[PDB]
Amino acid sequence: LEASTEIQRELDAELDKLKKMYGGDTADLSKFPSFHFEDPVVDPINM
Amino acid sequence: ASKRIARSSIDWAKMAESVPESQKAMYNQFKAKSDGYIRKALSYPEQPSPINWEHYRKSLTNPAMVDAFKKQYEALKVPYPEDKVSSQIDAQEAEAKKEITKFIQESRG
Amino acid sequence: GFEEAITLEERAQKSAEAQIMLFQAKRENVQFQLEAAYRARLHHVNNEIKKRL
Repeated sequence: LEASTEIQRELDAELDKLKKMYGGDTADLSKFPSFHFEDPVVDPINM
Repeated sequence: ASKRIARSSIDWAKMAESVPESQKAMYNQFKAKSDGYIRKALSYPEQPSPINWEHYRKSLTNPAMVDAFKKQYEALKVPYPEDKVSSQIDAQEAEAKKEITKFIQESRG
Repeated sequence: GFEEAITLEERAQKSAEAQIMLFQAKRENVQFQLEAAYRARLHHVNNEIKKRL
């Protein structure tokens, strides 16, 4: 309510920092993360 | 989920006595190679670290997202992956048994 | 020399007997690797949920 410009800049700075810290650009952090797993590597029988 | 927890370990003493030392120095490599995978087996036990969900439910203003995350975490419980080359070890085990029998009867002769 | 050659053959037969426990060690080595990979993902999933929280 009647927030100044610096408060708006402060809020945008905090949201941008949290987005860059937790990597919100790649995936939506509000929803469940989409895991992209892979089969584990098993060594060959011999050396 | 089963089979081999970190407690399992074969008798290294009899195996070390059996090998002809530097003639089978790959065992010295094999033990250290297996020991390195024990170091990987040292980390990441069966259960993960428990998380107090109630603290995040009370701290967050709207705990509906925490309940959804907890419900999805309980729903997504993936079990162990599949063994790949166990049959190859079993095939070489049968070949080893044939070589065991062949070496035994020749030594008996 | 004949007695020593007998004992050397005795050791060779015993090393053939221990070949089986080597195979079991190889089987446990494979299972250990598959456990360390799968459980780290289970640790990574728990850390990702904690990261979301």
